[PDB]
Amino acid sequence: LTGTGVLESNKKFLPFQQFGRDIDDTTDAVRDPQTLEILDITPCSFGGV
Amino acid sequence: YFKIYSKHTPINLVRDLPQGFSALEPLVDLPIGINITRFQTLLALHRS
Ligand SMILES: *[C@@H]1O[C@H](CO)[C@@H](O)[C@H](O)[C@H]1NC(C)=O
Repeated sequence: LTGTGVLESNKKFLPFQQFGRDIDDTTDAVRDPQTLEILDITPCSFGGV
Repeated sequence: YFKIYSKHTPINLVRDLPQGFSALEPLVDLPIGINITRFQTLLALHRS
């Protein structure tokens, strides 16, 4: 799974659950392998100039 | 793939299924790759 964003979260993931999805269906959180921690994925700052 | 989903619920109803909602969590995913059309329940006898 490839992507760009800033990686702590307070979302209580269930043991089967690995990643998380927002209303838009874009991934918002992921569970990292090796360490099993849950990292919140927030999109990098963008906007109009 | 054989997907088994499970949920354990404490109930106190005597005879039938309680009326309510409980979402089943996924328990295991098995890569068995076989044809299944029939199934059997396994029980335990009580002997005295
Ligand atoms: C390797 O990953 C598994 C699960 O992906 C984890 O249980 C284990 O602790 C990891 N080992 C190391 C040395 O990171």
